[PDB]
Amino acid sequence: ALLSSKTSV
Amino acid sequence: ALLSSKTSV
Amino acid sequence: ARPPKVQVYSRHPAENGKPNYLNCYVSGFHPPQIEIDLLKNGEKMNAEQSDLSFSKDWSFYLLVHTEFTPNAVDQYSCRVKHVTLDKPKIVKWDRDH
Amino acid sequence: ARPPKVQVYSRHPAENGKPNYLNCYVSGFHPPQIEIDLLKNGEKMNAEQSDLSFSKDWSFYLLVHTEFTPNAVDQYSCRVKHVTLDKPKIVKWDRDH
Amino acid sequence: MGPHSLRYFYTAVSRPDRGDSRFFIVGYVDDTQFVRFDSDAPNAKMEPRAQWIKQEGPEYWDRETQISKEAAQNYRGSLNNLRGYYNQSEAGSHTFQNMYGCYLGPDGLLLRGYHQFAYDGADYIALNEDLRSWTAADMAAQITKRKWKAAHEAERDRNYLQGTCVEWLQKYLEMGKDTLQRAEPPKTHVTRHPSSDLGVTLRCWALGFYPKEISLTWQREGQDQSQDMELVETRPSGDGTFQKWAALVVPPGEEQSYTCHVQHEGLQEPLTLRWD
Amino acid sequence: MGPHSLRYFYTAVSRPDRGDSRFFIVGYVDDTQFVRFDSDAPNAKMEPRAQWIKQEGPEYWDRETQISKEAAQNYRGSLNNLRGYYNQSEAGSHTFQNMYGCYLGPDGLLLRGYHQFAYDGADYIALNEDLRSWTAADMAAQITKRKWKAAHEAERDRNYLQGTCVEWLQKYLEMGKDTLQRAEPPKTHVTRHPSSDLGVTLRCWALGFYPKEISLTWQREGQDQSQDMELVETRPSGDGTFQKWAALVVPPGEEQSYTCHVQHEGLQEPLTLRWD
Repeated sequence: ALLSSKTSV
Repeated sequence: ALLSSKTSV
Repeated sequence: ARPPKVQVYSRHPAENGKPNYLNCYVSGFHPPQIEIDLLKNGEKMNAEQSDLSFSKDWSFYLLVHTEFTPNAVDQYSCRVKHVTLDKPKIVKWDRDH
Repeated sequence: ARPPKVQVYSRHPAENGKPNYLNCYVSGFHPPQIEIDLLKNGEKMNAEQSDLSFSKDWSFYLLVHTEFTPNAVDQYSCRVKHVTLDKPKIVKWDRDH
Repeated sequence: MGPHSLRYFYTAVSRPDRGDSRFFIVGYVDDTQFVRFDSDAPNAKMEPRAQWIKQEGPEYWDRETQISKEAAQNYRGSLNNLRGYYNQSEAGSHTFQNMYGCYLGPDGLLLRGYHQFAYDGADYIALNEDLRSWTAADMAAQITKRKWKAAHEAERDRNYLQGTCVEWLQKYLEMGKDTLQRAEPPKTHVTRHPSSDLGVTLRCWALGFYPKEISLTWQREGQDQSQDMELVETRPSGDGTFQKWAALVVPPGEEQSYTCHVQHEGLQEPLTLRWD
Repeated sequence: MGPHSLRYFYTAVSRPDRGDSRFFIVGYVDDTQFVRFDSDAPNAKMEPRAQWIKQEGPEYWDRETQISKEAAQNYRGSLNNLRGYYNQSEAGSHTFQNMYGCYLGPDGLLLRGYHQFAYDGADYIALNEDLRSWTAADMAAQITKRKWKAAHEAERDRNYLQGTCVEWLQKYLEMGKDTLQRAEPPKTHVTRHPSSDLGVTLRCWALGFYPKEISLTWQREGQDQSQDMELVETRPSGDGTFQKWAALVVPPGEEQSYTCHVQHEGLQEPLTLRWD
């Protein structure tokens, strides 16, 4: 199951 | 659990 | 920028007239862009390539493969080109390696 | 008839004044009869010995062990006697091995 | 008997001449790949890559595909930002990578959690082991480190790692137990090639083995000389298994006095082999 | 993830000067001993030797103890016969050994079954792999081979191996899963000892590891030289775990350029170590 990231560097 | 042998060589 | 290592080998022990698979494993390179071809007497073979992925040291790896049939005379190789290499890199299949 | 190998070492890394365990592992011998003693300055220590057992090549092995406390000066060894050896065999503990 | 891992590998590549970027995902359970994603694909989806995952329904597939598509975009943004931080050239292609996942103790808890990033093949930033601070490899990462520090996303990350990832890892293991939970011992043999009239090569072969780790040593009469043996790097078989060999030159007629030793999880007992 | 085994080791020793014999049994699941028996002990019983077996009731204990005591006697008879077959000397002590047990595939079936015997440390007779013929090492074994051939006890033996032993192996695994089914990764470090003013020894240490198998190599810059490293034989820790080291001499000031590599089932990932 993929991690979800809402934030760019 | 041990094997049981009734016979000698 | 890292050049890529290359090993060329058959999935199974190589027996003339039996069907096999020929692999070309290309690893330790950066950046990721690259062209790998399998050749049967200089002639580009139609082959599969695995999903781009990479190791712990960020270096990428790829497996390029196809079904083959070694025989007494057929000559096979893997050809790789990458920005790190002025020229194309070729490795020869031999059934003992 | 096979003579026995012997390694002498502490269960944990050897730190002065901390409590440890001292082992003497005696293996590869035949026949099975044998006397193994642990010594602290030539002086026989009261130690435990594992149930006689043996490897794939029929050679026997045994672990003789006891709680100890290394310090700066205490000197320890394992002494083994077996029919294969004209004389008793002694190996010295040292904390780096 | 062994720790298990769930692990993903993201690669983002910019094409400025193109003016666009390409995004890849591959997922692994242990050494086995099970999913991939590619953004160039016309109707891009997260896609099975092992038989056992296919026993998951569309709702799984929609979710992952949804998230993979968000990822493409945040990652595309990252490349733009990275150029800004680095004041990077307009026309030059750049690479951004993220790898993360879970190690699982037989204690049912996360042994170790890792999230790491690199830019142009060089380390950029990483979640630390306590899963509550980042290490920044440079000044441009310090920025990110401040930016992520505020967003509190190491919170987001430790929670996923300690919960969600551990949770799915276990589910994956049940689903694919017939493959993921069986070691496959290598088929082995020894070959003989005359590297010299008076210099014979013996090659110890190990094929078909899963998982990847293996030990191949060569001994004569209980004597080991890997200072001398030629070893190849473990390479995949093509079918989910791996292959390695280790080879040495021996004096002719002395073949019988050499023993190749092989250790592997799948093996009943370590096996030593001689030529024959 | 790995094959498992149940395995017993019988040792019978004659004392003709004494005029009697001594009988030992030890049982192992994988590398872990769980039972022992000794005939010299005054009220001899089969006895626990791991915490987890103790969760078995007296009826287990009576059965095994019963059978262990029959074994003492048939074995004592064997020693007498052996002397007869060999026309052995009256006053000389002799040794008879039997080892047998089960390997278990993750397929729930017996991978391999073994029953073997030796007399005075030399192979005497063994059940073959198909578990339906014996190999006799000599003329005195041919006798046994005829004698057992008639009794049909390879029938008795294949049945136990393929049924009973496989069956108990599995039960043992559940009972002691917290120990038998967890790999314990080695605690590792590197030490430094000056074997010479200009000859420094580096020793890579691996302690506390279960199970027994392990791989310790030393490399410089991806270069391996076990032709040079000193390796000790894997030795037990005293507490159910094992210990090994591998050591080499390096030129002074070149320490950092050496990496010790360590592979083990318990490890998350192989670990390479440098001095520090």
